[PDB]
Amino acid sequence: KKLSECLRRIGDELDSNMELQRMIAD
Amino acid sequence: DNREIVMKYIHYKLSQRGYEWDVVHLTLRQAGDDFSRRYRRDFAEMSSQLHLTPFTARGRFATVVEELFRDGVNWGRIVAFFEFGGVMCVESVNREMSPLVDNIALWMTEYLNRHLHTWIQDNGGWDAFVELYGPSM
Repeated sequence: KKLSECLRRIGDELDSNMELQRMIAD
Repeated sequence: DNREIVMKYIHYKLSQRGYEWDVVHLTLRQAGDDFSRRYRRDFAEMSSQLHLTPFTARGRFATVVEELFRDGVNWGRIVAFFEFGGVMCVESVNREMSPLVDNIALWMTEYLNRHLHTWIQDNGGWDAFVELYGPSM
């Protein structure tokens, strides 16, 4: 695997998760 | 300022493995551990993917960091940027290259003010992030 791709996937998964945790909190 | 953010995250990460070294901080300590969890879920600690040497680290760091934002920026990708740098500092110490830590932080600081500062402002700044992540703590 590639460290940068690993970082992106997780990086994105985390972005998605907080945009969602944010939607909820409204 | 952005350099302080880098300092406190590096200090924070280093502490997290028992190594000393001389709000946006708390939120950022949170997101990184959050990231940490998710990262260690599908893969093994990234210290294993890091092959470091004194005169190869800056380039390596650069290469990876550019492949990250190569096509866009989002806070997730930035917390990742943070985790990456810190993991390099922990690996450094562990590989008997403690001096580098100070360099890695500078590299980060520069990269932040040079290549991400625009997105940050354009996208709400740090308070924006502190507010997005708010509900995840």
